[PDB]
Amino acid sequence: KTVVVTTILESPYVMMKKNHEMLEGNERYE
Amino acid sequence: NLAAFLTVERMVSPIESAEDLSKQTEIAYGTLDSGSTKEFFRRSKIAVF
Amino acid sequence: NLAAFLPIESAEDLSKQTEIAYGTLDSGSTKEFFRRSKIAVF
Amino acid sequence: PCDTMKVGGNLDSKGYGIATPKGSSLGTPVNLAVLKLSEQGVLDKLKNK
Amino acid sequence: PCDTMKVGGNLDSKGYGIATPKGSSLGTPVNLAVLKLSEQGVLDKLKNKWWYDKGECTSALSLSNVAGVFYILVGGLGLAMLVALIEF
Amino acid sequence: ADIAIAPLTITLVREEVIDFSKPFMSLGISIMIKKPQKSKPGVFSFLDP
Amino acid sequence: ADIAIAPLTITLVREEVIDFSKPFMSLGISIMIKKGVFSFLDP
Repeated sequence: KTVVVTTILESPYVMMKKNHEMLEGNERYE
Repeated sequence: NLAAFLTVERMVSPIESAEDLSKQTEIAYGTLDSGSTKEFFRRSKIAVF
Repeated sequence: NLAAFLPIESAEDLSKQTEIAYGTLDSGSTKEFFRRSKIAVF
Repeated sequence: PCDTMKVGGNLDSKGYGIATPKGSSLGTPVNLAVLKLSEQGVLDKLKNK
Repeated sequence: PCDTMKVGGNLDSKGYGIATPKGSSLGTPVNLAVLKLSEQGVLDKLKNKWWYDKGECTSALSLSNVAGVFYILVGGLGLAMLVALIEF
Repeated sequence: ADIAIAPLTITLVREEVIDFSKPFMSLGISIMIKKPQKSKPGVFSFLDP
Repeated sequence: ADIAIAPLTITLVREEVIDFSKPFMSLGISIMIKKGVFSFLDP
């Protein structure tokens, strides 16, 4: 049921949040 | 610059915007009766559409 | 003259210019598309 | 007679798509045919012509 | 920093497409999800938010194209008044 | 019938019942109005330069 | 993995091995390159 989602950091499609050190789970990606 | 124009004046005409169409009820607009266009408008939820 | 006052422009102009260097990502649809192409410019 | 004009931009984006009934054997190969024509540039030539 | 530009037009036309392995249970529903989002206009909203919202980047002549001649004129009128007052 | 090589438009509803292919041409809704009507310059157009 | 919600581009070769969806955004290849007051005296 849970999906294994593949991605790459190709902005603006995928890029890490600022101060993501305090983000946990999928929230560290924006 | 007057020399540059001449032609520009001879051919001056404007345009419109879909927003300007929605605002004007005097101008009438329609679509094909059975088409993806009519269904897309019918199923839409955007303000203009 | 006041009255008169008042680079590459396409892919073909790029192919003609060998001075300018152009490249792509190593592994992607772009490199494969160029490699499998059969048009003269590509 | 060139007595009408297109105004503004496109409200929504879509594409024309060949169709086939559910379970047709033609569905699988028509996708590949379309992609092969697109890559070869036949569709561009037809559009220009 | 907006240090670059796009030139000419598109060599080929294509589209980004979600992918799934052969026989996936997700493949059938993702198509319907994409079509529903397209009809609702969600993809366009996301596009505007992530592209336009990040934006940091004949006709007559305008006072700007000729302002220099006006500057010289006023400066000259001033120099003239100064010369006259000096002589007086 | 068995196939439609036509200017048929893709959409969610039709896919639920039939299988489409990858689009062979892209498009978008647009507005059609009477052509222009190039206007005359204008008394006092000698100031436009 | 099981899915790719990514900026993945559709092509004939990848379809032969995996199943794509309807494109969620359109694109095309393109080229990227590097980008007075007293002007009445210019003529």
